[PDB]
Amino acid sequence: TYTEDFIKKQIEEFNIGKRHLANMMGEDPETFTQEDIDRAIAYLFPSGLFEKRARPVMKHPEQIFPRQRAIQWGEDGRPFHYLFYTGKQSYYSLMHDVYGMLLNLEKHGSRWLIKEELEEMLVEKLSDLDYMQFIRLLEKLLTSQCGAAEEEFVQRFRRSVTLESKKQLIEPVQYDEQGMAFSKSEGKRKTAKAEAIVYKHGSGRIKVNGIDYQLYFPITQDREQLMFPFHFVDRLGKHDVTCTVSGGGRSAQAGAIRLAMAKALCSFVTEDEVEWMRQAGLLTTDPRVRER
Amino acid sequence: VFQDDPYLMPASSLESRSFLLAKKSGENVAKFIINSYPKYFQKDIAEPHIPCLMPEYFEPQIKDISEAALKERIELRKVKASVDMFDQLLQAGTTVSLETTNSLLDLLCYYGDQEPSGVTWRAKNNAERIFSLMPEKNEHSYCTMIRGMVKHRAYEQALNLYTELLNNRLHADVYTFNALIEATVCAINEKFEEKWSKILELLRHMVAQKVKPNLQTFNTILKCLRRFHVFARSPALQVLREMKAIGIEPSLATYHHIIRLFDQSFIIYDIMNELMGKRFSPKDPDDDKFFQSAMSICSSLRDLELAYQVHGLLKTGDNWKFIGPDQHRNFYYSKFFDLICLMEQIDVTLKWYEDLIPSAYFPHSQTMIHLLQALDVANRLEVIPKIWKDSK
Amino acid sequence: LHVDVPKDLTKPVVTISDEPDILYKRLSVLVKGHDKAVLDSYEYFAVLAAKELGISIKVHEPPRKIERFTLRVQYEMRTLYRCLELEHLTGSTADVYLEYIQRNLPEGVAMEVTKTQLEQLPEHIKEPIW
Amino acid sequence: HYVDWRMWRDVKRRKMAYEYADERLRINSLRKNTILPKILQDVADEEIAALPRDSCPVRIRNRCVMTSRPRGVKRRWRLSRIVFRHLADHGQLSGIQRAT
Amino acid sequence: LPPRTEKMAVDQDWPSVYPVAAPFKPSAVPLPVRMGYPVKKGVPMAKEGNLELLKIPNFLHLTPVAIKKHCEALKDFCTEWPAALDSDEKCEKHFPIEIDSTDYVSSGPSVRNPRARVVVLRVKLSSLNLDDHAKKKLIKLVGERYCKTTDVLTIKTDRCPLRRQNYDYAVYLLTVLYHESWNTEEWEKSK
Amino acid sequence: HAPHYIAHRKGWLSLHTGNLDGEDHAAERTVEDVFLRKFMWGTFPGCLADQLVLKRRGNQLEICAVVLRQLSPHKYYFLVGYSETLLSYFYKCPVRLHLQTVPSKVVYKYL
RNA sequence: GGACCUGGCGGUGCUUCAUAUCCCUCUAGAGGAGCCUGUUCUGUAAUCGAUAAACCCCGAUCAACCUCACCACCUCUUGCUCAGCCUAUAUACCGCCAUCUAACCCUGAUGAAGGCUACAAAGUACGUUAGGUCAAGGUGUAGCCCAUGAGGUGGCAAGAAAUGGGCUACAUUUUCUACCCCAGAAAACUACGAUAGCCCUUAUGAAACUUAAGGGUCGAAGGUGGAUUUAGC
Repeated sequence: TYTEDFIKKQIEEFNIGKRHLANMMGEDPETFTQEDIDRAIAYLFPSGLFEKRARPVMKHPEQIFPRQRAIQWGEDGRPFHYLFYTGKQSYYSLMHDVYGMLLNLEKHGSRWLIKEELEEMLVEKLSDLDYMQFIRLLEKLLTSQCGAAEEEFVQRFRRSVTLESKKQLIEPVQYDEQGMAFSKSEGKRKTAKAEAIVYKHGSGRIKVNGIDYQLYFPITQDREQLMFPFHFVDRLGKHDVTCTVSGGGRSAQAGAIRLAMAKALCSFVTEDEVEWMRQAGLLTTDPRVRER
Repeated sequence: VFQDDPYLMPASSLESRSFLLAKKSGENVAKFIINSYPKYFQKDIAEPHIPCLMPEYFEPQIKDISEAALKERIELRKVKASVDMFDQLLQAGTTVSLETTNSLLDLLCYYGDQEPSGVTWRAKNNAERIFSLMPEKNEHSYCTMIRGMVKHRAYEQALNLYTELLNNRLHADVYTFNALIEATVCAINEKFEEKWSKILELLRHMVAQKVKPNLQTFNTILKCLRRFHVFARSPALQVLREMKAIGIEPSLATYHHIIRLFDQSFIIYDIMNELMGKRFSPKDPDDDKFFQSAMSICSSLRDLELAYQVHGLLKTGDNWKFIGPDQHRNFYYSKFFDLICLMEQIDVTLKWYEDLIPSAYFPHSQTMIHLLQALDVANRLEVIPKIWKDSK
Repeated sequence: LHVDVPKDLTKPVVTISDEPDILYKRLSVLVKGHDKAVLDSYEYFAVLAAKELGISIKVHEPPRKIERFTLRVQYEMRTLYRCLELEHLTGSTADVYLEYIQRNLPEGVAMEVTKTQLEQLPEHIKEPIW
Repeated sequence: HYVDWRMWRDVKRRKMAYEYADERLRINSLRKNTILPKILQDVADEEIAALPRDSCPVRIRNRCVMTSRPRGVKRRWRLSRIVFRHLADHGQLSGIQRAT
Repeated sequence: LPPRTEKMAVDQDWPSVYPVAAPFKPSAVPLPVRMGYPVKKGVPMAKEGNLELLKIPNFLHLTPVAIKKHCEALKDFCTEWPAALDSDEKCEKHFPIEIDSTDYVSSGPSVRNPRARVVVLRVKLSSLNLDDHAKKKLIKLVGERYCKTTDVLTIKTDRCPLRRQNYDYAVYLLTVLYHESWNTEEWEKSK
Repeated sequence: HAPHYIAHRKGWLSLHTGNLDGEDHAAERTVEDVFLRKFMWGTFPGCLADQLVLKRRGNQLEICAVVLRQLSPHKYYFLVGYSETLLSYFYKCPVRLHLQTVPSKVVYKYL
């Protein structure tokens, strides 16, 4: 067990060690920060162990050692919080606040906070059912015409899961020396790697490694594959393509080219068509590869 | 030289010396094993070849009775074997080369009929027998005997053989004359004036045979002259002036001898004034004894500026290598730090205390008493706890 | 040391000979290791030394090598690389810099220094023989 | 003081293989060319045959240097699989790790 | 005894504590650094007695302060690149020939590496005094050593044991190739 | 920690260039390591608290060992000198020992 | 003898389903011949082990000599170690695998006893085996000790089947050539097919029918193989 005197001595030792490390690395001890400590300890004690926690670490004793309870009452004996005797002062204080916000309104891409990190925020163990009750209150608050402060309060209890699955990244339109607008993109299928350049205006001329596509791809199926992206958005005969592919085989090269042309063509179609191409599987790298 | 582990760091001067001696004894045991069984260490795997990591061979390889085996035994410093083989060559009627017998007689006179590890010159020792048996005795033979007797304290026999050398119309070398000077000073029952006159006569002879001195001649003159105290001061200063005039530069040994002759004392100021800023190289065996002696004076005179001057001379270049063995180092530093504590302001005393201890030396209890007295004089009584923790 | 400091120091003797000095167009230093963090620290050290001595240095990372084999129980050996390209440095700068960074080569790290010396044509190739 | 009799026999073979290598190479070089007359090639077949049988470089086996195991020996370490696995599992073989 | 890290000031001269490469000494390094995978409800192991910290090739002897102090003292050994040679365009003009040689630094009792004897000479044929016939004959003699795209003749010599001998042989090979390209035999007319 | 953590949580006891791609003399270094470990375990009986760490830089050979504070320091110095000299002459290289004493076995858990 | 409490049930049947392995169903192949490789017996002067049972493309990421620890004789003896034994013993132990078999608080009148409802009503905190294995992961003990140890030169017999594994075929979605996928011929008996047999060259080696690669000769059976079996993901 770690007595408070032990933690105090550890804090003093860490401060002196921080000043020593700043002396060693030539940096000013005053502005020396934890990122600087991490960089310096990575330089001085190089360790490529895969486990980041098995590497040398110089952290504040507060961070590295566990924590303890807080005092809930002073020497007079009176608890600080008015909901102390419930035994769940933090949770019920939060519920009380939410109910007051709902009363005020009644007078007038992301994920819900999960139970364990709610416990961390409240610093109180709570059951499943009371977690559900809190989440139902939060949902009820969201449904109402919540204001700015209310939306911030709700944002306190919602982390991110990312909404970018909606949106594929659109390449920027570049200009060649002739003044023709084009867009470049890359794709990969098995070991085949392709880079395509799609010109805004064209007549459907596709050049693979400086060769016409029907001569590079004798098999009809590969030409079907190259046709798929433009055909999907009804833009056959409206672009010129200059692609370079390397590695893989016949079908892997065809698929890599198809992905590269789809990603490059994303620049010249509407956002709705970008989403449609995404839902058709035309913008997703195929990860299926040979297993060991 | 020690290990930074707290359990192995020496805590006292005695402990430091004990640890060093233990380490050297371990090295010696390993060397004994290596030389005793070379067959386990002959396999060489190092490119480039390292000669210093190979076993050493101390045994004769030539076994026949021949002059080459004798030369081998002389190279190996195997005294008894060399004597026995010289006798066997005499019995075999094989005539020995003059150079070979001179090498043998070098070995015998240097080692005094003993094997490698004082030995007093024993009458009719092997050197004398070999010397008398020699068909032709050249100058080298006489010089080597005389030097040998002088080393092993046969001063009277050394002088007699020098007279015999003179009778044979042969010449003596510089080192021979140094030995004769030492022998004359070590001859008993003579007064200061007689010995000084004889030293002058030896120098007159060294003029006569066209022999030019070196540093060691003057150094030996001063070392011997040290024995005669106040009567010697002006002659010693005169000898120093002679050595400077002739173009032979003094060394640390010369100044050491002069200082220890005068200390029994303002010549040290001029000696320092001449030595300031100069860099020195090892020219005499006694050079390493200078700084100690110099520091001794600074303690007796209680002159701190002179102590700083001496220390600054020690710090210039590679001068520190002349601090000598650990006993001399501890003496020098103890006197130095005692003087700082006695005469310097307390904060500079504390700075010197932290810079010198334990990195330079391990203090003696007298130094702790002196430091406490200095703190008492300076009325900085807040420091006794740290000093006692250090002394513990 | 606060007070007890060396008064004068014997700097090494570096004699300027009369012979011409070698010119190295490039100097490729490939360091190999089993550990990426050591190679990163060594990159930091080498690059800082190059900057402080005025040498022109650029760093890159060749792809790693993995030797797998089986005795079932399957063992592996990873070899990671770091390449330091020094450029436009003479023979003496090359010698001093290489001695420094080779003496400070961490355990488990092997080095391969490729030196591209610049030379003139021999006088025997200036004109044909008659 | 080798591991066993079999290792000692192989140490004996490697010694003579070293001593006879130059002479074997030269006599073997005469027989591997279609220039010299067949009268000379036929005799070198006799000269090479008469040389001591253990001098032949084909009679040397790569036994383990610690256990004298005849098979399962990785030539790069001269160690049998059992001895290698012992050292590799203890992290005493620099750079060796279990694959993942 | 107590560790000496307690006696170290916060503005000391660290390079003097670790002048050269040495193994991690917990009683000399005044850092509360920890290394080890922690146990359940545990903390990474302290430095005292830690073998993992003892297995790291630490860079405590090369800190930025020490590196700068070392590189300031080592400036005296350097010579200056001739200013005339600004880029490769002038380096290949004033010094046509390029000699590549490689050194290998491993760890072991032996320094010998057989791969260090290889020498590579590279010269552009446009920098040699060759007429049309000489250039044609040189190309046909060298064969695949010459690359048409780069106009570079590459002679790699590794016959001799040493590197100086291989360099001499490469120079000799170039000389003989040039002189025999500048010679016309009887059979030449049979082209 | 088990053998499958050798590059994840543990390190390598011995460090040298032999096992790198393109390097030579791996077997020689391995045999040297085996002899060094046996020799040290027999020359420091009951002193070594943990395994040796054999480091190799250029021509050098550093044995960084962890020992106990049970044997007297004089014997430690004697053994260090003896081992340094004997191993230096046996391998024809400048060997060097870097003893680190601990009060007792540094226990990590109780398996 | 009356009333009550905990039960267990070391017990069953049925109902619904979650019901994954195991089923069942479903998909795609192989299985019948010719070879090789282990192994079984047999045979032999002729390695071994696997000792109840369930793990032979087992030790071996490799057997002309060596490897080799098997057999015939010949030949040496305090012997590479000062010995040495692939000699026995885990049917001596040891490693290994395997077979089998709390505290507190409330309620009931302070009885055995009981303690939950979320729009919340008392609950909070091993043994066993004539087992395997000495490629020892070990430690000991018994034997042989002018041979249970060395060394040399030659030899491990093979045809009856019984299996496993692999290879190669029985073709037309095929074979050859160009080419690397827009062609031309061949085609069921001079069709396909043999890693089948025999002969000749090349490689390595001291030694090659005896190991491998190619060429020639040859063009066998084979004609798609049920019960079964192999995977699926």
